Amino acid sequence: NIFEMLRIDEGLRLKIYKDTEGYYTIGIGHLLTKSPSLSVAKSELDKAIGRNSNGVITKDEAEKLFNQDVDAAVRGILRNAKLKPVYDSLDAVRRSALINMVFQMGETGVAGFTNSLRMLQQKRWDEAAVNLAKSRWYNQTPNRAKRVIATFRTGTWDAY
Amino acid sequence: MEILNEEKKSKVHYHVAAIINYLGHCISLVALLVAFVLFLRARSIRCLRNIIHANLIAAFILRNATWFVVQLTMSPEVHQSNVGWCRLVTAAYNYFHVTNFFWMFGEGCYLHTAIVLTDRLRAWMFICIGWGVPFPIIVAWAIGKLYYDNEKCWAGKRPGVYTDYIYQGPMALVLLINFIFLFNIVRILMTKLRASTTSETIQARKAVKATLVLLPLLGITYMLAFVNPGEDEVSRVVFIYFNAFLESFQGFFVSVFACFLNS
Ligand SMILES: CCCCN(CC1CC1)c1nc(C)nc2c(-c3c(OC)cc(Br)cc3OC)c(C)nn12
Ligand SMILES: CCCCCCCC/C=C/CCCCCCCC(=O)O
Ligand SMILES: CCCCCCCC/C=C/CCCCCCCC(=O)O
Ligand SMILES: CCCCCCCC/C=C/CCCCCCCC(=O)O
Repeated sequence: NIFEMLRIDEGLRLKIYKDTEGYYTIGIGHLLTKSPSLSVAKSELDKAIGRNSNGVITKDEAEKLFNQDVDAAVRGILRNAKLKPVYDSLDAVRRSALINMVFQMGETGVAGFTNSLRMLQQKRWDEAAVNLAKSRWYNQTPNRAKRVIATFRTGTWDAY
Repeated sequence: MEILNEEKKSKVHYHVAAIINYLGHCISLVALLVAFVLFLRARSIRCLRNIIHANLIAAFILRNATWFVVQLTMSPEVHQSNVGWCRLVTAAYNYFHVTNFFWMFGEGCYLHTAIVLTDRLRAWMFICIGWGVPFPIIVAWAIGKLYYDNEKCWAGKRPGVYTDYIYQGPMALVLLINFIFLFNIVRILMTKLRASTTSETIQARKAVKATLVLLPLLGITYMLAFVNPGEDEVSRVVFIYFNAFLESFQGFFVSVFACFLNS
């Protein structure tokens, strides 16, 4: 379910591409190398994919990269003293919504939602939802934000 | 003489088959209605997989309700008249028949995806495959019936025309793909997930077992439509009664299947 959640509100690419800043990337936003040479880009790739060298990957391949990035993200969540305790207190669905926010704005971006985070840890989900919505975030990607917020409010996958 | 009394006897056994066929369809339709409202009541109606079940049930309700209307076109006067409402009834019935195959394929696609990839948005894909793709297929078939076989309320059997392959070929093809799905699900369940107990694994072995039970029940029905029964009195009567019981309780079996996977 979490793979389909992020596929939905971020997208999925199967051949290596350069991002807005010019680095080599693939899958659901997995950066491969800031090295400008494609040599290092495809090299680091097969070292990761450990498959027959190529620039196209498997839908299967994307999910294995995606799972690496989910790990790195949870590692960063537990290292952050404003995020650790909220995460530890949440069910599996609501944890997924928190990982979603971290993919979009990073750990320090999410730590800034201090009121909302205390709502969530107080399992007080109605009024958390109104806080999350008075923000520049909600205003800039309002479809993604509504889906993530509804997932906090209900604890179900119903919105995806 | 003795021919006529042999003709009257058959009328009895045909009239008995007809009674089995009306009875089964009434029982099936009530069973699907009961199963439908049960699904609609649960809060679990918002999970993707229960959206799929309820649309599957709906598709079978429409086909089984339409069967009754079809019976009113099997009148010889109506059948030969090829009146307009008569062809529209036949097309609606075949459309619903195609949606029954495509929603079962929808079930197979979801089960294969649920064990390989970790709801209201994703549903539109299944709605599009189950209700959507059959619509142009039936239109295509109706254009065919118009220019090459415009008779008998489009429910004729005429040797040499293959106009019905236009909608029967797609049916066999999605069945063929569901067979590939099933081998890989079994393959995956028995190698990689042999020791697993994710929630979607338990519920997946339940599906595979139920699918293996249902598949022969429903399969006999479709293979018998190819047998020539034979002229033995015992052979005919049994062929006619076994077929009428299996065809007419199909809706019943499916409602049992669907409710089982609710657990
Ligand atoms: C009722 C109108 C058509 C029903 N029907 C024909 C029956 C005679 C064989 C059917 N059509 C189609 C496309 N798939 C199926 C399945 C099926 C499956 O079959 C290999 C594999 C998987 Br994985 C899931 C499956 O269903 C959840 C079953 C049990 N029946 N079935
Ligand atoms: C919630 C359960 C209650 C549902 C009640 C609705 C029942 C729907 C039944 C429809 C049957 C259609 C009529 C078939 C009668 C055939 C009899 C005959 O022709 O001899
Ligand atoms: C003046 C009487 C002429 C005889 C008319 C007899 C036919 C009357 C019509 C019967 C069926 C009415 C329309 C049914 C269409 C249903 C379409 C559908 O359910 O798919
Ligand atoms: C609950 C959603 C149900 C969706 C139903 C929508 C489509 C129903 C269609 C019924 C009839 C299909 C046959 C159309 C053939 C058109 C050509 C013709 O008959 O002249």
